[PDB]
Amino acid sequence: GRVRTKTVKKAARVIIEKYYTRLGNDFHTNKRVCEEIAIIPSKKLRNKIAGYVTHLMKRIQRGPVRGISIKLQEEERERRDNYVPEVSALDQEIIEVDPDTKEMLKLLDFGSLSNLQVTQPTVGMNFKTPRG
Amino acid sequence: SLGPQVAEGENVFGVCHIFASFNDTFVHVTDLSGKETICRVTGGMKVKADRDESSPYAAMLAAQDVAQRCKELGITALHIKLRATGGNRTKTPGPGAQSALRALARSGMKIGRIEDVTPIPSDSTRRKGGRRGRRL
Amino acid sequence: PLAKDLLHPSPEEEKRKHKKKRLVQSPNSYFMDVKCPGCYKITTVFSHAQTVVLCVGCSTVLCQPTGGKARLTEGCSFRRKQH
Amino acid sequence: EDVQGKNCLTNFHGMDLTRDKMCSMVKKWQTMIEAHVDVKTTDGYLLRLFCVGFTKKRNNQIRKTSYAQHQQVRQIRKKMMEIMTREVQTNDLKEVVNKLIPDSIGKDIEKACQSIYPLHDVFVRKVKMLKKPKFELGKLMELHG
Amino acid sequence: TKKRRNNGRAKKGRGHVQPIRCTNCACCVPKDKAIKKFVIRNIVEAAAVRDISEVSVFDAYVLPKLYVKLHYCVSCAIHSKVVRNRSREARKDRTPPPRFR
RNA sequence: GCAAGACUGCUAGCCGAGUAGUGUUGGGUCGCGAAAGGCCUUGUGGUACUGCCUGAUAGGGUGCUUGCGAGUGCCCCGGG
RNA sequence: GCGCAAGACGGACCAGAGCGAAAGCAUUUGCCAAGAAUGUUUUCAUUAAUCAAGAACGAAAGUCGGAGGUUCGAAGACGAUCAGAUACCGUCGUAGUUCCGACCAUAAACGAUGCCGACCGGCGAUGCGGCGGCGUUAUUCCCAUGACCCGCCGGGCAGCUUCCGGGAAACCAAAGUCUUUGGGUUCCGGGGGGAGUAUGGUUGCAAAGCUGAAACUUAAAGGAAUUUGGCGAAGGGCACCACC
Ligand SMILES: [Zn+2]
Repeated sequence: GRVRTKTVKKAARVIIEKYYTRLGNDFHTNKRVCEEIAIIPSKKLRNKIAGYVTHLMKRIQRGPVRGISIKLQEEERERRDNYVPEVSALDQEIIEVDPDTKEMLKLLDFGSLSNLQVTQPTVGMNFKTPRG
Repeated sequence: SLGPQVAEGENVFGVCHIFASFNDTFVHVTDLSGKETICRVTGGMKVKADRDESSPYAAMLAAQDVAQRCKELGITALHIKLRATGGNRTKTPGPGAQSALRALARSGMKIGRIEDVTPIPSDSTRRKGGRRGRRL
Repeated sequence: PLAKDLLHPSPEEEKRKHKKKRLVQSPNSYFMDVKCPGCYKITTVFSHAQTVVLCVGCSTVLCQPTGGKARLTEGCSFRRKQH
Repeated sequence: EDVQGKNCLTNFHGMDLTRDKMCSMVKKWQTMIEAHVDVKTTDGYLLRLFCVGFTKKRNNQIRKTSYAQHQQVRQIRKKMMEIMTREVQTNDLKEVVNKLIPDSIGKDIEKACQSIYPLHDVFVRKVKMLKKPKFELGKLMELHG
Repeated sequence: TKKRRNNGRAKKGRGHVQPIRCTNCACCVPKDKAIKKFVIRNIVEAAAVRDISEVSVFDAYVLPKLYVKLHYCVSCAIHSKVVRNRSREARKDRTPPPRFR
């Protein structure tokens, strides 16, 4: 079989993490890049490294990868978790309040609120899976 | 074999009892009463060595022979009465019951109701063997 | 937990516990009254009657013996009394 | 019983149940009630009826035991005996085997045992005869129409 | 030493139960100790059902099932490979083996 | 005697009429339940659905589709 | 396939469910007697706990005398297996297995863990009795009863979890509250073998049961756990110095 070694995989992962804008999907081109920007003591090791780099490009061009962090692929996560919507999902016109917690809230600090309503309780009390 | 019947209007129904054990198969065919039989062919009549009596091939050969004799006589449909050794010995049927039933199905007959008549007891009689059973 | 006010707890815990495991043991039973529409008399019976009780004048039956509290006859009103 | 010519006129001899349902109705975590009676019809025919009843698990039930007390089983069996005794003593053979084609006896058993404990599968497992009287040609002829 | 929390059986306050017999053997084993197996089987196996339904006169004929209960002595059970030995840490798993098909 | 409130049952013109019949496990003040005949305002509007049986569009069983898990379809009268 | 006759047993339902001091107890129904738990604002007032002497019960096997003996089956008779096989296996088969009456008091009679009583964490459940509550059903209204659901109390068979704690550890909510050593009380062990042996006593028709030494010999015999080890142990892979 053809299973890559920790040395080849580690070198390919770190050469993707350091360099990303100087590579591609063509095997011979980024083989020449990997020859130029690194020191590799053999031709066969260089070809194996460039092959795993091409496989890493084919993995990366689909979606996110859980082992490699790329600065061009970074800033997207904080782009998605920085912006906010106009509705805060906490200030509505109706709040689903049970009569039991309504009576609890009346005992707490209040007699009436401007945004609460009372629903009806269920007719049957079943809440657990049948196991005996 | 003969009578005023017609082969197109109706079909002749019989009842076949399949005794399957772990030593031999009894492919028996009776009438609708069950009192009087047509032909009784057993799995030992085909093979010569008794080790092949529990083989499915002997049950297939016996079932094919009794089925060709019965459809030569004029019985077309069969009701299945599968029965194991029974009693206190063994509830599981033998290895030749499936092969015998498939050979009856492929011979050109017809199959009606299927039921099992293994004689399960109401915990009656002490089993064969001692307290420690068979040692091997 | 570790800190429990065993001097005076909430009365739910005394009403929930056994009749002998409280700080001061007290029965959970009470004395009760029976009034019928048919007979114009009032009799005082125990909650756990454990016997057949007849009203004064032999008008109607009033109680039925059970394992626990008695089965009052249907149509009879009651209220708890204390001194 | 007799042949006139080329015809075998038949008569009732017993009722059985198939073994498949007999070992398919029995399940774990449920109980059984069985009753057997020696009742005789309004003619000279004596029957012997066997019955079996099982346990209904409710729809909103979380418990997997579904057992019952012993006195409830005795009361259910007593209801079974008085139902089976009451329903056949006023009738003859034709009416009881006409009733045997549906499960009206089983329906009355499972409807009588409703306030005691629910039952979900009630069937008459077996019918046997013990006493055979003198054969009558006219009764068998009227039994065939 | 003490191998199990119980004694390999299911009696806690009894002292004596009625004995039963093995199926492969004839060994007398107590009822709560023997490894029961209520197997659910039918008449034909996988591929004869098409031939049976082709030869069956009644259309949409439902097939019957065979219900037997099998009782095994533990030596005959292990020799038949229905139960296997487990590790010391994973012995305390009373959950049944998972069924899929 | 004063004074209005919160909740609920039946009916969809009303009186006949909750009278028989049926009904169960134990009862009750007991469920289910239509006319004969008469007087009128001469019959209040909206809204989805309906596999078969028992005992309601409820309750409890149990089906058909392609083998399973899940959709959809299955009161009747008609037309295309 | 239809019937008859005899004896034995009570399958599926049957579960880490119930009762009983223990040995043990499973077809429906009838009769007699007893008992735990629960309920009580009933009754007496310390009647209580453990126990030499003594007493009752006590699986199977074994003995005596009957009736009966279906199946199974010591001893025995053979056939194979094997170098030997009076063993595993297969076919017959006497006592015995079943019931009554009279014996003996032996088990891994084991939870290998004396009885009573106080304290010391949590959680999901199970069986019983009692208490309280939204709802569905025994066809539609009410109440009580049964059947579900939600919780509580008391006794019990258990289960999961925990760095309470203990132990040599396996493990135990008791085997904890133990050097910071004392709640009450009965029996019982001082390295291994000789030896549960010999004599004596007692009991028994008999077999045997209880009580129970000594000379001599020995430097270890053991309990828990760890690591390659070997399995005619199981689960996955490999090799023409293995096979097909
Ligand atoms: Zn075995």
